[PDB]
Amino acid sequence: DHGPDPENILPIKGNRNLQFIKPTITNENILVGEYSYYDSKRGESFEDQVLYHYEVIGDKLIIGRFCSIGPGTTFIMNGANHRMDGSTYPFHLFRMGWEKYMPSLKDLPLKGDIEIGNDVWIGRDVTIMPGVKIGDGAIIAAEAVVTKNVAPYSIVGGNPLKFIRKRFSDGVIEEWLALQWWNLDMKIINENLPFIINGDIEMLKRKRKL
Amino acid sequence: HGPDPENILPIKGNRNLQFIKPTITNENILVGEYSYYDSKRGESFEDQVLYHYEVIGDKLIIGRFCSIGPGTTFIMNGANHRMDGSTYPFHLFRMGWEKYMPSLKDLPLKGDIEIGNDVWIGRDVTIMPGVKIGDGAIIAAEAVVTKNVAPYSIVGGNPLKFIRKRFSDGVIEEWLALQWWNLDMKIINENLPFIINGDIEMLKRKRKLLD
Amino acid sequence: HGPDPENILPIKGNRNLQFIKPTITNENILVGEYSYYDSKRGESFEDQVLYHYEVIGDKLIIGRFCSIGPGTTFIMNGANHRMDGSTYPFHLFRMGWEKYMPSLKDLPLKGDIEIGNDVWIGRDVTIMPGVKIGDGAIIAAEAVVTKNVAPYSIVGGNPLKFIRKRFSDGVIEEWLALQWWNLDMKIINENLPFIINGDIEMLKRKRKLLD
Ligand SMILES: CC(=O)SCCNC(=O)CCNC(=O)[C@H](O)C(C)(C)COP(=O)(O)OP(=O)(O)OC[C@H]1O[C@@H](n2cnc3c(N)ncnc32)[C@H](O)[C@@H]1OP(=O)(O)O
Ligand SMILES: CC(=O)SCCNC(=O)CCNC(=O)[C@H](O)C(C)(C)COP(=O)(O)OP(=O)(O)OC[C@H]1O[C@@H](n2cnc3c(N)ncnc32)[C@H](O)[C@@H]1OP(=O)(O)O
Ligand SMILES: CC(=O)SCCNC(=O)CCNC(=O)[C@H](O)C(C)(C)COP(=O)(O)OP(=O)(O)OC[C@H]1O[C@@H](n2cnc3c(N)ncnc32)[C@H](O)[C@@H]1OP(=O)(O)O
Ligand SMILES: [Cl-]
Ligand SMILES: [Cl-]
Ligand code: NA
Repeated sequence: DHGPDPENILPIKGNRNLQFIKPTITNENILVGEYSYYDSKRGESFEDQVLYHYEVIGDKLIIGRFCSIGPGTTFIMNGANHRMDGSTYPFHLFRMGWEKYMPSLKDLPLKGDIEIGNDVWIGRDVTIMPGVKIGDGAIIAAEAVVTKNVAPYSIVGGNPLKFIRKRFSDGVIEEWLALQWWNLDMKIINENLPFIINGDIEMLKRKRKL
Repeated sequence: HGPDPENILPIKGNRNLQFIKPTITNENILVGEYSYYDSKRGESFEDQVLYHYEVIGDKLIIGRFCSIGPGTTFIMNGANHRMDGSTYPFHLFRMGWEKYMPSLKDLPLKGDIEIGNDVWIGRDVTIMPGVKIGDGAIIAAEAVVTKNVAPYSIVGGNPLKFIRKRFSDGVIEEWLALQWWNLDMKIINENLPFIINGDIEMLKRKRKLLD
Repeated sequence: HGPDPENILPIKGNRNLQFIKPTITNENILVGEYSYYDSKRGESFEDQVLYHYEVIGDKLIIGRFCSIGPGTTFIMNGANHRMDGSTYPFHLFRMGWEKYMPSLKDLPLKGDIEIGNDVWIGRDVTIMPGVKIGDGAIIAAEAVVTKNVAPYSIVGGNPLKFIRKRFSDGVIEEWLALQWWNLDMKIINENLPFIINGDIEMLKRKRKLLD
């Protein structure tokens, strides 16, 4: 039964910055898998990096397992976008008679949920824009502004987002996607950790036989 | 009808969102009514204006009904070093080096930052010296504005990239001719439904011009 | 004449601008005289050097007379994860996982960060591992330096883009042959007017004189 307790908020002794995300969550519509961590700058909670997240819009932030999320990473949800049909000025916010110009959901340029897969490495000070989907095993370069979807096992960076490269061949990627090591039982993961780390996919497929 | 533009904190229970105009204390900054800054921590809009020096005499001008996102910063002309030879600012250190004080003519001055009306500036935008941003423009979050921005266009990136024009050229000229932001508030209130949904055709009719 | 390069705070009223070299307490950080960091709040230059681990042994090297803007950060080689398989750093959590501590040969190490002399680094610049920046370069504000920078060039953006060369190739070669930053301070002072106003012809005649 090796490995840390995923219910541990601070799984590293002496370290007051790095947090397992899941057991810190208190707000709704934030769904984060076990072992995924946030390496905070100064002890701030992961939740406070999630911005413009309003119940009435009801968009969700979804993050898988074994993700590495760097310090200062922020998640921009759908509340951040104004109506763009005419004036972008949010008259309704100021009330005093203007509250009747409250936008309907259909009026807003909603983009849907932010969905981050498993085993994703997000660099320092990354900004994630509304509705973005990030595939399994992707790597987001430091200081990136993720303005569009990211394919699984690809490396991207920049502002706006640029494609850097695929981590592996298309065939190897499909093998990792078929395997889904993150969904294996922890006992199986533990026994297979050397191959998960060194990327020996062919070996994992053999252990795959049972 | 509508809020008081002289009220610093026009949203009940909100201590971050400020009407900018009544917070201005400095010369060489002009901001139009109803334009607001949604601060991160309650910092003032003036705290976001950097390298702005009286001796340089550059100005920051912002129109009416602008939306300015958290952490937006305005870089004025004091930020640039002399570039004819070494960029090192010897004069700062005195002890004999003060006689190398630069002339304003020796500096790469870019002029005023001028932002139009009904402009929406995203979170954490950086605006570089001498930039002009036209009416109705939209600046994407985290953008670094390094060149002028055409009216009613959307832009973003570092360096700044053109994303798209919001409307057709003909429509844009209609908005620029209309200038609803300069109308009396009584007339604005009457036309708010169309100002908001962009029914420029109704707005034209409602104006009742010498057609 | 000029300030004492051992003075941490060489400007009288100023609590933010620090000469870097005398503040350095760490190993593997080598910074030349007169190079300064104009801090945001008051932090130290070393606070801006991140993921710098003795076990990696990489070095941050900065020449003389560099101007480093506020919020500039230096990302050392400790910031990169192993990329052969999962990027997840199991070893950090121990409880049995300490066995999987990665070795140096399994890491994507990029080498030392090396910044030349007379380099101007703008506000809020990020410097990635293994980057080399040549003498006299200028790094635009908010840039993310993702690759090497030629001497006497201007670059900016995220990722980094080439803007332009500061001078003609012939002039750049003359500045590089000159290396004024390496001359004795008596000679520096004597030639400060020409170093500052970019009179490279004069500097060249002066150099030929005592060669
Ligand atoms: C959760 C945590 O604990 S996170 C911890 C904190 N650590 C970090 O933030 C570090 C994150 N790491 C990075 O950003 C790294 O630089 C990585 C992942 C991009 C390294 O990728 P590598 O493949 O090793 O980069 P490499 O140096 O080969 O560059 C690859 C290409 O992309 C370009 N590139 C590099 N960085 C960027 C970028 N940020 N944006 C766009 N392109 C970039 C390079 O120029 C190169 O292209 P070229 O060959 O055409 O020039
Ligand atoms: C004052 C206040 O209250 S501010 C409140 C805080 N809110 C904010 O900061 C949010 C501001 N909004 C944004 O930045 C949004 O992303 C907007 C305005 C750019 C949305 O633009 P949309 O028209 O919806 O564009 P959409 O998302 O479809 O993308 C359009 C293009 O822009 C590209 N794009 C998106 N973001 C950027 C960017 N930041 N830089 C460059 N290009 C971008 C997209 O890739 C797409 O290009 P493509 O079709 O070639 O891929
Ligand atoms: C240590 C200290 O004390 S630092 C103090 C803080 N000061 C700073 O941070 C300011 C540093 N200065 C800058 O960033 C300046 O904008 C400079 C040095 C890049 C300007 O260089 P310049 O040659 O003046 O000017 P210029 O303004 O002419 O622009 C030339 C090109 O650069 C482009 N450009 C400007 N900024 C950027 C940028 N940040 N990234 C990429 N391109 C840029 C411009 O668009 C233009 O390109 P184009 O011709 O393709 O349109
Ligand atoms: Cl300032
Ligand atoms: Cl001007
Ligand atoms: Na860019």
